[PDB]
Amino acid sequence: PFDNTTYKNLQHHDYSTYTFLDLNLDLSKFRMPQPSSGRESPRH
Amino acid sequence: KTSFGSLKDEDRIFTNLYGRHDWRLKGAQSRGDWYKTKEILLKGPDWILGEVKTSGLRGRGGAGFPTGLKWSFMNKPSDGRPKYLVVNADEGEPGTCKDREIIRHDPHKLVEGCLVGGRAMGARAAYIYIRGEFYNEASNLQVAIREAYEAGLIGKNACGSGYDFDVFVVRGAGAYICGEETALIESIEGKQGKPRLKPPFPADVGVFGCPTTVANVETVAVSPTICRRGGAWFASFGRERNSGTKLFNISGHVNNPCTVEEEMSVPLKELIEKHAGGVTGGWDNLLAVIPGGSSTPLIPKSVCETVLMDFDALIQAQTGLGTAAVIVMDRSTDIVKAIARLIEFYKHESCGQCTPCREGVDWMNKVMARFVRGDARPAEIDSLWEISKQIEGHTICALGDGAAWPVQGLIRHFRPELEERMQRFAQQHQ
Amino acid sequence: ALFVHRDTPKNNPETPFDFTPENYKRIEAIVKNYPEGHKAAAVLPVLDLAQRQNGWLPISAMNKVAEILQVPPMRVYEVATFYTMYNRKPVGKYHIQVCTTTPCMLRNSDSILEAIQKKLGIKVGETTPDKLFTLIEVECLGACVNAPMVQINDNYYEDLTPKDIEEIIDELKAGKIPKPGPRSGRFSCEPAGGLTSLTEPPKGPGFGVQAGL
Amino acid sequence: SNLIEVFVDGQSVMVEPGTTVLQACEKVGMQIPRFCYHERLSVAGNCRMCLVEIEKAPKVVAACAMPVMKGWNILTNSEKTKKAREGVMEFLLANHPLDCPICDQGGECDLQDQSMMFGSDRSRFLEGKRAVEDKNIGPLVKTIMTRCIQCTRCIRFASEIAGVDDLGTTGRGNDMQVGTYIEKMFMSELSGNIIDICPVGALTSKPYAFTARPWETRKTESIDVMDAVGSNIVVSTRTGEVMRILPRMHEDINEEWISDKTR
Ligand SMILES: NC(=O)C1=CN([C@@H]2O[C@H](COP(=O)(O)OP(=O)(O)OC[C@H]3O[C@@H](n4cnc5c(N)ncnc54)[C@H](O)[C@@H]3O)[C@@H](O)[C@H]2O)C=CC1
Ligand SMILES: Cc1cc2nc3c(=O)[nH]c(=O)nc-3n(C[C@H](O)[C@H](O)[C@H](O)COP(=O)(O)O)c2cc1C
Ligand code: SF4
Ligand code: SF4
Ligand code: SF4
Ligand code: FES
Ligand code: FES
Ligand SMILES: [K+]
Repeated sequence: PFDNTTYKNLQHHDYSTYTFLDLNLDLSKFRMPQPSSGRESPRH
Repeated sequence: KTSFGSLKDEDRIFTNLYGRHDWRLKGAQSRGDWYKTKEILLKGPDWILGEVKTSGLRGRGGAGFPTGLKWSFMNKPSDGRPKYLVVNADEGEPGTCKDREIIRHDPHKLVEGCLVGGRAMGARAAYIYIRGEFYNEASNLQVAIREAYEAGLIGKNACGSGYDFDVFVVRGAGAYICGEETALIESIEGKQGKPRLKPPFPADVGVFGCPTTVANVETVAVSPTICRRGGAWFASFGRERNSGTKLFNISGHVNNPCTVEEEMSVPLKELIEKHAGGVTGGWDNLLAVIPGGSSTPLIPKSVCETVLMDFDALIQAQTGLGTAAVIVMDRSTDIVKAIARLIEFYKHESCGQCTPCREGVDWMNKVMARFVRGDARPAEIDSLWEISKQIEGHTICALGDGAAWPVQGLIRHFRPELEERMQRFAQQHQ
Repeated sequence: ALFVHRDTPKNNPETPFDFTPENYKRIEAIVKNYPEGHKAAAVLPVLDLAQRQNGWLPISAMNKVAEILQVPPMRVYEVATFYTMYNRKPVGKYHIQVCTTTPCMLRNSDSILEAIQKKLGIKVGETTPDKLFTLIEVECLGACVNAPMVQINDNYYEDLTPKDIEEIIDELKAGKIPKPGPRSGRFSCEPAGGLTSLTEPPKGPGFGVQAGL
Repeated sequence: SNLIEVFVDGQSVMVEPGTTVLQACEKVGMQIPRFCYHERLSVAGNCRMCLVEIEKAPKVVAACAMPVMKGWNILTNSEKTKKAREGVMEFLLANHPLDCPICDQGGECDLQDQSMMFGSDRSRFLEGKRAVEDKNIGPLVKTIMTRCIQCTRCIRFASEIAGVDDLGTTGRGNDMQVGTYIEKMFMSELSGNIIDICPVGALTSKPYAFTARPWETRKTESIDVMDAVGSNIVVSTRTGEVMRILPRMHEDINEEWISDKTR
């Protein structure tokens, strides 16, 4: 049934204030190990 | 080919521009995305760069730099620093709302573009700098990125190709100047979004001091379609050095303001009359069109009759293509008030770093605020022209150019309306 | 509209602010997005995270972001004053942002600005006395074909008329949450008199893929 | 050697790679106008006063930041270099206050002197200027921020030489204010040297304030005795009375700074 008449992006009605940051916390395990400059900060 | 436009739906890159299909992975894979991505990634960076160079893709941010020549600046051996693709998703240009639709309704196409472009330039990860006002769009893109990690399409062993590639999303915090690429790079690094002086270009010193390519959402998202469909396919559209499709944002005084994908060198009159429902009150009611968002100079109705909406024809029309955001202004428009609101925008969106923008955009706004009321004299017009010429080319980034150009377009095409404004102020206030 | 700070009894470095522990886990997730040695790159999200926990940024959230990221506090004050989303004053619970640049001014956003003013009884910059609504006037929000539009705290309310924004303000005052989209007939950004494009079904995987691939 | 040949006004000069346009012009004895460049601070490039024409290039470059490429002909006196200097000096003097009589920088002001030498002779700014809240950064440095031209030598000095990181720019656009954002007192051991490098009278000496004026002072070159560094100083006197103490440049001692006890 090819539907072309309804807006399929109804998910963002259900987003809260921490949606982006909870998705970052969820994605924190899938990601590669970060590179290092060799120092803790440019003021170290 | 001589006439351009009338683009077919099979030749669209951004199918599901309107949200009528599923934006998630089950919908994106059913529309052609993430198909044979592994075979693209295994053919090497040089093949992908040659497909992008062959396609004639120019930078969809608005400067129109050749995208393959730009991305080939990263094709060099490393020196210990990582390399990065950074997708400019700010889209602060008044008139422009296309990348919002790309991120919101075709997010996996953007993520696949990040993977293909980062393989093309040897990039370690992708930092998508989305505008912070696009919060629902950013969460939308993060859901698509989570679906891409859970399918093994990005991350460790991306698409089963042995290439490791992350995709990060950094949200902005309300600065149009953080769409400028070096100011965006500064904004990712935890600083004021102040542009850098070039050189170093970001291919030498970019984000965190690494090699970096900053590229628009549209010019990144069309790259897997360019790699699948071919460079000759995308180069078969538009005029020469004007290759491809383009998203257009027709807003203002049209009957149906819309975002639509269209072939590159389509006429402006044909675009407005066909996809936007035409100008309100008819084509005889047209007064001016800002062709590519606020930074491009306006062109009046005599120029808009035969003008083509690619880069070089609007350069010949002494404006730019820009973001291809068509702001239509009919005869019932106080055009001085509109351009002065635009200069008011450019002094609220200006980071105060270098002297000519920090001082002259405020001084242009004060002169334009007096021109709206007409509280001036005609010798101040050419004076204002010179003020714009003292900002154009003397700044760090092109927001000085983007604030000097609307003043120049307004003076150049509507000096008599400015003069009759000021003389009626004079005769009714003295 | 001031870009200096003066210590008031409701905004000083002894104003109580600290993150919740789930906000600390979110901060760790933010900081792990950036390379080692560049922890300062997490100034913009974490500070915005402090705006999401608190609603606004006193000078204890700026100092806390400066402490937990080991960056000087002036470099957080610069980011907080540079960017227009960071509320350095307590705004109301619903922060209405009416775009009045040229593509929204052409489609009569001034009528909606006046309608919100006369409906809420305040003007631009002010706050309703029940601390529920802050009305300011912002630049281009990037919804130009859906002009005239506003933003309420995350949500774009688009293609608005005065009756539409009065309805939105009414159901905000009733405790509900409205639907973030165009308030005209259309769905997101299509031409309002029907689709002039993408009327065919999309072709699917393998269409037009060149040889050798 | 690896020296590249460049040209300043047609004159050949052999420079090291990485040398800027400004340093190549310095090697032929020409000083490019500047406000934010300082040879002991990091390159900022945000006053745009050093914009100079490279020929066969239709855009001026910031000479303080742009490295020379091989074969450039730097046109330090051409028409569009002078037009760039006049435009930038016009924007610097647009919102600058008419304070030259009551300002301690008068007579020894970079803004005055290279407005006389490189800017125009008259104004077109028909508007009202801005006015900035003053700051209290301590008992040594008087702060009048309307005179600030936002060259950020404050911030680069406090960050890189003083090592303080407590000065900065808050705000955005023309409302961008150099300051501490809070009532903070900038008391470093080298805190008075920002009086030196501030090209305008936005940062003046509070003990020297109002008492003298630079043309009437006699400059006696002398030595600090407040510690065993032996910092070379200028004791400026006026009619048999010590007015103030400035640094002398000595590359091997005190490069061009002194301490606050010395000052
Ligand atoms: N897409 C949007 O939302 C907006 C787009 N714009 C457009 O942005 C443009 C100005 O942006 P800019 O990037 O500052 O200008 P453009 O002159 O520099 O450069 C475009 C790209 O080409 C690269 N590039 C240019 N020359 C190069 C060289 N010799 N070597 C290496 N890389 C080089 C730059 O790094 C940049 O990524 C204008 O055309 C304006 O219309 C402006 C505002 C908003
Ligand atoms: C003031 C200013 C704002 C800009 N804002 C954006 C933006 O919001 N989004 C964008 O893609 N490009 C923006 N650009 C253009 C970028 O500098 C850059 O050229 C582009 O993002 C990537 O280059 P590309 O068009 O070749 O892909 C802006 C440029 C300037 C001068
Ligand atoms: S011209 Fe304006 S936008 Fe660009 S660096 Fe200067 S203050 Fe910033
Ligand atoms: S800083 Fe210089 S130009 Fe400005 S008031 Fe003082 S002496 Fe005059
Ligand atoms: S106070 Fe002086 S040194 Fe500091 S930024 Fe302003 S002009 Fe430059
Ligand atoms: S102009 Fe109002 S959203 Fe772009
Ligand atoms: S001196 Fe080069 S720009 Fe300030
Ligand atoms: K001084």
